[PDB]
Amino acid sequence: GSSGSSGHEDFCSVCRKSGQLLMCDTCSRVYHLDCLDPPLKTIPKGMWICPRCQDQ
Ligand SMILES: [Zn+2]
Ligand SMILES: [Zn+2]
Repeated sequence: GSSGSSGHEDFCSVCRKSGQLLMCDTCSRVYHLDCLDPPLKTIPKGMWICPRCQDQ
């Protein structure tokens, strides 16, 4: 067989769809650009961090 495992996900953690997803520079989670909190639009310049990390 095979491990069949990966470090980071490959699906939105809000709507769960296919396509390009953002990556966090800390944890191992992915979030769309419109499915954020707060929501995003363009490429968030500078070290970006998901709202799940900044929060407890
Ligand atoms: Zn989404
Ligand atoms: Zn994170």
